[PDB]
Amino acid sequence: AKNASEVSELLAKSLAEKAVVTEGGKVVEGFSYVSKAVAAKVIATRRAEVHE
Amino acid sequence: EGNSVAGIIKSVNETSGANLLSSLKTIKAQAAPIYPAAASSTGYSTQAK
Repeated sequence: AKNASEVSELLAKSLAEKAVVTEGGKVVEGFSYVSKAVAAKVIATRRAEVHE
Repeated sequence: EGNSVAGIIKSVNETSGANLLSSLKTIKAQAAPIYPAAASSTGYSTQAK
């Protein structure tokens, strides 16, 4: 029960990391989106391998 | 004996960005020209004798 906050946080995060995209309540399967943070790591990779 | 620039060009290209500036004095020295070292004398050779 001392690490009960840990399992409660991970229980949300497992549902949240594979969060699904709903259009009008309808789930669109095969909807691939690239994050703003994922795309900003593609930039910082590309900026660092050009700077080197 | 390849030339010194294509050794500089290769060994800078195959050096990652983290260890680049540490490894620049070992590329400066690997492509410095040879100046042969002074042996001890043992002078007065056969044509000087």
